[PDB]
Amino acid sequence: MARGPKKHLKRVAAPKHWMLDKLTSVFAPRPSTGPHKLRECLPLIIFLRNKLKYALTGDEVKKICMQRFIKIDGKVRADITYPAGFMDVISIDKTGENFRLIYDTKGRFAVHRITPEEAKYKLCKVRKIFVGTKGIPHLVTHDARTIRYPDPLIKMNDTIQIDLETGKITDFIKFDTGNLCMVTGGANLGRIGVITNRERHPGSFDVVHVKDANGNSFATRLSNIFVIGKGNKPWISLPRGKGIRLTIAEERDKRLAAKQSSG
Amino acid sequence: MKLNISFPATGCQKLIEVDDERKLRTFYEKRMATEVAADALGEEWKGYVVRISGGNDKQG
Amino acid sequence: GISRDNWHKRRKTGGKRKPYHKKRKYELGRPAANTKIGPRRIHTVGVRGGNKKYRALRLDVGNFSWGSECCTRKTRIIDVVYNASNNELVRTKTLVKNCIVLIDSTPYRQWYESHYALPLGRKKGAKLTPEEEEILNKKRSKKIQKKYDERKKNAKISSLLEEQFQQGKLLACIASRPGQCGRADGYVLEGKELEFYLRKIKARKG
RNA sequence: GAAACUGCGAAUGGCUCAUUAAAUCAGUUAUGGUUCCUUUGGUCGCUACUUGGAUAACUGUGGUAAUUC
RNA sequence: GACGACCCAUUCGAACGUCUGCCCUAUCAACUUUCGAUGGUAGUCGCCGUGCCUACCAUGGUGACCACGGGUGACGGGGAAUCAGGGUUCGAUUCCGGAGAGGGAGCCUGAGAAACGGCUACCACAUCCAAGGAAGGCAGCAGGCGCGCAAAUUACCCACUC
RNA sequence: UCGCUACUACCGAUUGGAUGGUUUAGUGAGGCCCUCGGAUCGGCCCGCCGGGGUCCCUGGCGGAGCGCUGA
Ligand SMILES: [Mg+2]
Ligand SMILES: [Mg+2]
Ligand SMILES: [Mg+2]
Ligand SMILES: [Mg+2]
Ligand SMILES: [Mg+2]
Ligand SMILES: [Mg+2]
Ligand SMILES: [Mg+2]
Ligand SMILES: [Mg+2]
Ligand SMILES: [Mg+2]
Ligand SMILES: [Mg+2]
Ligand SMILES: [Mg+2]
Ligand SMILES: [Mg+2]
Ligand SMILES: [Mg+2]
Ligand SMILES: [Mg+2]
Ligand SMILES: [Mg+2]
Ligand SMILES: [Mg+2]
Ligand SMILES: [Mg+2]
Ligand SMILES: [Mg+2]
Ligand SMILES: [Mg+2]
Ligand SMILES: [Mg+2]
Ligand SMILES: [Mg+2]
Ligand SMILES: [Mg+2]
Ligand SMILES: [Mg+2]
Ligand SMILES: [Mg+2]
Ligand SMILES: [Mg+2]
Ligand SMILES: [Mg+2]
Ligand SMILES: [Mg+2]
Ligand SMILES: [Mg+2]
Ligand SMILES: [Mg+2]
Ligand SMILES: [Mg+2]
Ligand SMILES: [Mg+2]
Ligand SMILES: [Mg+2]
Ligand SMILES: [Mg+2]
Ligand SMILES: [Mg+2]
Ligand SMILES: [Mg+2]
Ligand SMILES: [Mg+2]
Ligand SMILES: [Mg+2]
Ligand SMILES: [Mg+2]
Ligand SMILES: [Mg+2]
Ligand SMILES: [Mg+2]
Ligand SMILES: [Mg+2]
Ligand SMILES: [Mg+2]
Ligand SMILES: [Mg+2]
Ligand SMILES: [Mg+2]
Ligand SMILES: [Mg+2]
Ligand SMILES: [Mg+2]
Ligand SMILES: [Mg+2]
Ligand SMILES: [Mg+2]
Ligand SMILES: [Mg+2]
Repeated sequence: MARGPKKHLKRVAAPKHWMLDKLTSVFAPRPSTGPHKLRECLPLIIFLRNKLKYALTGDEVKKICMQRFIKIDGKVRADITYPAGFMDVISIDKTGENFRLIYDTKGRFAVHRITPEEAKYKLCKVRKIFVGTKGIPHLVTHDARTIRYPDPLIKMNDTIQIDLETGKITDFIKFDTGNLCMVTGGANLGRIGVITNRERHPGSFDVVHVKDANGNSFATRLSNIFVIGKGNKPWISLPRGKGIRLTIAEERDKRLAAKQSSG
Repeated sequence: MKLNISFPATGCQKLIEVDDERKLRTFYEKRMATEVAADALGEEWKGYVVRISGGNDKQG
Repeated sequence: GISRDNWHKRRKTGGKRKPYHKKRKYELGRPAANTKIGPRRIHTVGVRGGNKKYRALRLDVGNFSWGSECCTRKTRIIDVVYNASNNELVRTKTLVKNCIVLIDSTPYRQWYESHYALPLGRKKGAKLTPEEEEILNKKRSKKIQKKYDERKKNAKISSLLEEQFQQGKLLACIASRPGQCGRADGYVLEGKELEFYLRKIKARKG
């Protein structure tokens, strides 16, 4: 039977970009309900023992999190399967280090340490616009936040830079032809380039083009574009190799020349 | 049949037993929460009136 | 129980389908309300996801509106006359949406009088004299034409309507499912609907 | 801090393949035709220095051969 | 800070619906309908769309491009065996979807069930008795009878995944 | 063709037997809904006692319509 919501998640059926093994055991953490979709999230448990190696078994994650050390967007989260996701800024005070969840160019999250004078603001993508009771205009971002009284020029698909202690958006980039963008869905995942186009098929999945810093172009769907810069100048810091998605015939050459077989 | 007499004043009780159905006719063909004088119960109960509060069956 | 499933009945081609599962709960039926007329009797039912739902039996009063004058007043409901779907609901006086009813029409008279300072359907001049004429004619001189001439050129209640008040019963149409909102609201007949239903009532019954 | 009232969960998980041929199922799309425990963010101003009666555990008397009576 | 709470959004879903896709059978050629069959108008009901159901009205809808009836040692798919190229046969079975707890039926509580490690009744079984009454559901894990050519221990532990 | 021995299916008096499913006619447990019903348990209206105040308000005991009202 299914008569209600499920609550376990099998290890094989889990998302691929979690990069889980196969022979530990039958289950996977099953992210809890949150602001980020179940396939797009990264639970806090998978970030501390599969990536940062800080813990070793699930109980060590539970007793790291209980001591109130970890902060997800300023607030102090105690749930180990909390669904962190794209544009969230984990902070570990007791160590003095910070991170930004951004897709690496193979289409998966990777650790990306940032300077503590940067981990005070995060970007959000506008999803909806509506006028509440008494005539107040609202906003909905990709991570479920609701901003009341936003500027009357910010529209859908735009990006806004908020603060983590107030909300209260500060800057906003407008979606049009010429601005930077990072792609967050499908085949082209974690690539960067100027938008350069947008076609519009009314009633079905408008399509968007892009263009890398090496001529490479790659279409996508508009609901997968995420503007991160005014133009050619990304606001937030970037991972190494900057979304350039080199082919395997190049990846082999760099592996051979660097001879990165040790340290 | 036996009886389970109770006194809500001081909080005491006693399980008494009778057999002469003569001293049982005061109850027969009556309902619960009814009150009845215990004058036929014996010499010791004269100005005694008690309320029937239910009980059990044969088989319990 | 009773159910509103699609799968119990046959497809375009005229061929049967064999049963696919036991009746689910989300296909649930429940029986008719059949609102009668009388002193209020509203029950409630718990529906999918909490969400009280008020079933109405034995209603009496309705918040009817008068579109031309923008009036609306809690009014007693007198009777049902015509039912546009099944006729044996007027023989048993069950009160459902888009029924046709007679109401009491008194508060509309009171509003019209006090607002336009004029008389509606009356019989004589004897009853109006002992009282309520102290409202039609006033102390006022300033005001009494400064506004009551703004109420002139406008008091032209239609003939079909004016002929009704002389009995004190108005034709009205329900616009709410009593069995799902507990209330029996609606509007009062104007214009061409009036002629339609006058014809229909005079035609079928009697 | 036993017990007991209260809250929550028990609708996930596990097992099997009898039924069932436009059904189930797959890819594709739509809810502008609906509901949603929980999580996340909004929203929280048209006798009062604090009201009512009544139950369990506990004490005591019990019934039936027998029951989580 | 813990808790509770109205509504809105978000999340995990759920539900209904569109297009295309199926094994064998003509010794199944016409089927469907006041016991709703296709459609219209108004309602009932329901979480919402809807002959979903009632009242009146029309006489329609499907078929040689195989309808409708029958059979399947038929649960569907991701897949498995063999394989020059094309193909043939298998898929109860660890992932996803569905359906069911002896057979049929009805419902309580809840956000969520037509739930059976929940309740009520009939059918078939079966246990206890002081003959008044009471109690039951291994297609969970072990184990036993039966059936058959055909399938393991009535062990240990929450240390790992959750 | 006739005659022998083994095996396979066919027709058929019995109007075979059993099993399962259909189905007109009649009955129909149990739950839900509705219209009733009212076992029983309360509260406010009249005395005596204790508190306040000028007979009333509280708490208790008893009794009269138990009148009304609630579950
Ligand atoms: Mg299950
Ligand atoms: Mg089931
Ligand atoms: Mg979880
Ligand atoms: Mg709700
Ligand atoms: Mg409990
Ligand atoms: Mg619960
Ligand atoms: Mg079935
Ligand atoms: Mg068939
Ligand atoms: Mg068939
Ligand atoms: Mg289809
Ligand atoms: Mg699908
Ligand atoms: Mg489909
Ligand atoms: Mg909870
Ligand atoms: Mg909240
Ligand atoms: Mg219709
Ligand atoms: Mg309709
Ligand atoms: Mg025909
Ligand atoms: Mg034809
Ligand atoms: Mg067929
Ligand atoms: Mg198969
Ligand atoms: Mg089968
Ligand atoms: Mg091959
Ligand atoms: Mg299979
Ligand atoms: Mg089988
Ligand atoms: Mg098996
Ligand atoms: Mg399965
Ligand atoms: Mg599905
Ligand atoms: Mg069995
Ligand atoms: Mg609940
Ligand atoms: Mg059941
Ligand atoms: Mg179960
Ligand atoms: Mg039970
Ligand atoms: Mg039983
Ligand atoms: Mg069992
Ligand atoms: Mg077993
Ligand atoms: Mg054997
Ligand atoms: Mg074997
Ligand atoms: Mg064996
Ligand atoms: Mg464990
Ligand atoms: Mg022979
Ligand atoms: Mg022979
Ligand atoms: Mg034969
Ligand atoms: Mg037979
Ligand atoms: Mg028969
Ligand atoms: Mg019947
Ligand atoms: Mg009955
Ligand atoms: Mg009945
Ligand atoms: Mg009643
Ligand atoms: Mg009553």
